[PDB]
Amino acid sequence: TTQSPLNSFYATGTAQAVQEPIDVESHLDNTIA
Amino acid sequence: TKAVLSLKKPSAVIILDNDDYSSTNKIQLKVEAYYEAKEGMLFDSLPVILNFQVLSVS
Amino acid sequence: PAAGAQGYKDMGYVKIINYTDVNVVKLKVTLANAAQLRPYFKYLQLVLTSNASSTVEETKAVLSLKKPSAVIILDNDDYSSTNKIQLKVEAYYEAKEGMLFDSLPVILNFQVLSVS
Amino acid sequence: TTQSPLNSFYATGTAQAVQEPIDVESHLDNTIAPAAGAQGYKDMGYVKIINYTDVNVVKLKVTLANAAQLRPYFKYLQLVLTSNASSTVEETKAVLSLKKPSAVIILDNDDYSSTNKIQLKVEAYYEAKEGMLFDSLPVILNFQVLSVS
Ligand SMILES: *[C@@H]1O[C@H](CO)[C@@H](O)[C@H](O)[C@H]1NC(C)=O
Ligand SMILES: *[C@@H]1O[C@H](CO)[C@@H](O)[C@H](O)[C@H]1NC(C)=O
Ligand SMILES: [Ca+2]
Ligand SMILES: [Ca+2]
Ligand SMILES: [Ca+2]
Ligand SMILES: [Ca+2]
Ligand SMILES: [Ca+2]
Ligand SMILES: [Ca+2]
Repeated sequence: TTQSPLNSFYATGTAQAVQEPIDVESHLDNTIA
Repeated sequence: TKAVLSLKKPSAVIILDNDDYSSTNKIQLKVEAYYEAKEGMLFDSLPVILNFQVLSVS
Repeated sequence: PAAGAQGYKDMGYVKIINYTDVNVVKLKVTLANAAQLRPYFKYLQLVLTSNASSTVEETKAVLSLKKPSAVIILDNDDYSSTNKIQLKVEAYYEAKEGMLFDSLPVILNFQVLSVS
Repeated sequence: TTQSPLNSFYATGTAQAVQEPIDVESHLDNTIAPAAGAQGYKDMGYVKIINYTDVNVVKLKVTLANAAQLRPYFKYLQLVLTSNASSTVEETKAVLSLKKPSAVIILDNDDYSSTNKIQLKVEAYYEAKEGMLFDSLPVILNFQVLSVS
């Protein structure tokens, strides 16, 4: 004679974010002379 | 489509009937997600958990 | 993990043995030393899944430092090989910033509420 | 006739953390050696950063420790730091000076090439004081970790 609560069910996922939106690189190779 | 869950209204109630029980023994439900991430927040290994509870069976 | 890192780890499994004229067991699982572990962690979550039946894998409870106790049900489907339950533990954690330590135990307790 | 409480069951695990998130090694082996009062252009070297278990993103603060000592010897002095460890992504992260000695930089998944180290060279621009002669003067940089994940 056991009474159960009937709520022992689960499901699991994951998420992440490990980088910045943009990357910037420079090529200014001229001199104001 | 049976229910839509969100961070403001996390709970919903659905009904499964004779039409859903194909192969007479199982239900298949996929999950669809829409999201927008916070600005400038970096993280990893964060779990998302869903719970099920039976209210009535017949 | 390293100090202040966010991680993902598994621990092991626990065996349960059931005896004569027993069919259904109701159990309560809690974290015995949650108070001691508070200064060392921002958060720590444990996931318990029943696997002993190769056809039915089920997660039964999730434990945390804020809600350390849970109640689970084991029934005819779980008792594969008719004599034992296998439950592995899944851990998610984030360590405190700049805290160093070693040889710290984690303790779990079991109590029977009803058997039939 | 014995009554049992039915709670004599236990299971035990362990945990530990015995190292700091990062390790830093220096290879600054060049000398700023101009004439007195000259305006110049020089490079210095590079610095290595090592990242350890379960570390993905590091937030750092870099400052000039002995800026006050260097003031009487220079009219201005600027340091340029660039991340290069990824052969595809070269990025300048911060510029340090005697008036604004501190800066905050971010290192992410793209920077961690070879999965284990960061390479940062130092670029210097300077103008020496007029008629000042000296030798054996050190330049010191300091690192502090603000957050790791
Ligand atoms: C343990 O429970 C199972 C499943 O209900 C049952 O078949 C088995 O007989 C029980 N074991 C013993 C030793 O009675
Ligand atoms: C260092 O960080 C990189 C990039 O996020 C990661 O791939 C690597 O596993 C980390 N190193 C260690 C030893 O955990
Ligand atoms: Ca942290
Ligand atoms: Ca991590
Ligand atoms: Ca070290
Ligand atoms: Ca001059
Ligand atoms: Ca010149
Ligand atoms: Ca980047």
